Amino acid sequence: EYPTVSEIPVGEVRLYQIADGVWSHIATQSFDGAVYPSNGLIVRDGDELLLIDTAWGAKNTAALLAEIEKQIGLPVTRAVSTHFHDDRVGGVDVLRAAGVATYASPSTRRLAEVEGNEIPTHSLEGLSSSGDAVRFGPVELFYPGAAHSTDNLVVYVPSASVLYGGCAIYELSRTSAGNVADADLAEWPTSIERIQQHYPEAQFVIPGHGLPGGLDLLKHTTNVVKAHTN
Ligand SMILES: O=C(O)c1cccc2c1C(=O)N(Cc1c(F)cccc1Cl)C2
Ligand SMILES: [Zn+2]
Ligand SMILES: [Zn+2]
Repeated sequence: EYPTVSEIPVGEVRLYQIADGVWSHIATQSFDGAVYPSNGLIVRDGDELLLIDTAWGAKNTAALLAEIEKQIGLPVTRAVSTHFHDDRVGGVDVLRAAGVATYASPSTRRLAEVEGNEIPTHSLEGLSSSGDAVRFGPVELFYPGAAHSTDNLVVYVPSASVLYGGCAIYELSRTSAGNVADADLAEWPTSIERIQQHYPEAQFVIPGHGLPGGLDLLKHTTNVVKAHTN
């Protein structure tokens, strides 16, 4: 069973096998007077691992690295953060200290700095216009356009048909819009249309927070966003 928020103490990290060579990582953090769960991705990259997103802070990200070593035992050599919020970049300094080369788009890096969050080291080229895609080892990085944030990226693992939607995609049980302070509500449905057009064969869809599903999460998110606007 996919681990839920009440099952993970703050400071612990779980790994969940999605497909051969693909895991999600699940952590929890104090936020908005509560504790929330948060997902990232781990993808086998030959003899190394590619990490998608931190585990929401330095302490959790240290626990993530320890759990990866215990359960997988291959080195994390690169990480990509999919937008500038702290659930995506908080912990990049720990990753760097562990030998991980950390990456994000130039926009994400600038936005993180202004927000006071940690800053991935390296800039990803080729992702500045909506619909841009680039290969990054065993994944494709895709910029669908503004949605939950202006900089949000999605990640596709072609060998496993896994679409990591990040925070632009809501889990099914989230039926009202969450944090829209950094969102583009008018563009978000169109950005989801771009994701659907690009990845119609996705078999697993991972949201930034909560339970994985399938491509049904895309239409669900569109419906939630539009209901907020209407
Ligand atoms: O999108 C959501 O509604 C959502 C749901 C669960 C958890 C989070 C968000 C969200 O927007 N986070 C960003 C954030 C923030 F906005 C302010 C301070 C710190 C941070 Cl990590 C965290
Ligand atoms: Zn966010
Ligand atoms: Zn988020």
